[PDB]
Amino acid sequence: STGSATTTPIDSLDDAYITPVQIGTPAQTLNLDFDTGSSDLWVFSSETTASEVDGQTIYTPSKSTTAKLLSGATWSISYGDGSSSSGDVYTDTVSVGGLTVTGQAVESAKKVSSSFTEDSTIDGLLGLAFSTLNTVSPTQQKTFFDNAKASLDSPVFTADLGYHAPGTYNFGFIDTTAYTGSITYTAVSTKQGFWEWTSTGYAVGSGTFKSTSIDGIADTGTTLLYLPATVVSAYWAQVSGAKSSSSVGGYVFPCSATLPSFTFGVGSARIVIPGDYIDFGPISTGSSSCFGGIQSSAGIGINIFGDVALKAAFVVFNGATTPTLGFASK
Repeated sequence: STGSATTTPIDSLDDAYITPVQIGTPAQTLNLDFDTGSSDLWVFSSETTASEVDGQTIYTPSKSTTAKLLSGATWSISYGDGSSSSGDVYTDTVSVGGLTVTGQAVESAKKVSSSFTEDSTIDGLLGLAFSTLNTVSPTQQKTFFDNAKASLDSPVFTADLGYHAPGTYNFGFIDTTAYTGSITYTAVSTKQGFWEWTSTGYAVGSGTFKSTSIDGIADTGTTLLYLPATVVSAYWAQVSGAKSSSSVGGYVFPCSATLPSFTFGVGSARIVIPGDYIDFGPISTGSSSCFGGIQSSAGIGINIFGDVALKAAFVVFNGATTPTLGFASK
């Protein structure tokens, strides 16, 4: 079996991407944030504190003839940006782009933090990291991908995120028409539960490539590209007027700047992030100071190849016995 679903930026900045997901019988369609950096499928629901729901579409398990309460099961998660959510668990039928899993754990929010409430376009998350990170207690649950793996034509899913435009998540097959040249595969460590790999280095604009190992995670659920302070300083040093602002919380630059591209290495291959991808607009409405899309990972504890990087590539998440990551230009 295979599945294919269109993923869409939630706003003009590509702050995140939502993908429609069918839950329950009859189908309830929710727009979820597919997140290769986490492993919970959780949804706004009929159980969510009323004051914490504002515009999201909710999952009502009492209206699904296939929903079953997973007795005694709870969940609670906190994300790298300080947001959090928690609740109870049902199992139900979940379909993505024509691909169906029966008995998928659907984590029903009783509580969400303000940032989720404030984001009316995101109805929940669909985690695609390794099931070892799933927060369900006392019995950990498997991800949608993990549940579907055995039935897929090939044990893979691919992320093809768009720059200011729709893109695609495919399950079970590689669309050879969706990229240019070849896919370069690179090793993955699952030891922290992530799609963790090592980039072979970087270049800034038309500058020479620096060979250097950068360990980080492929994370569709993170907006920006977070890299070591040395790398990030080397990048922003090529932008006149750019500076790291404590008050704003990162590198800012004059909105009148033309940004250089950023290249990262995948083995001997190179992915070029166009400079326009690195512009995340005014720090506040009407400001002429713009927020940069490449930021320091210092104090995160890990480097994060988020959407800024991934959207410049066709990315294969290979869930074979020994998982690997593949990157192609597009």
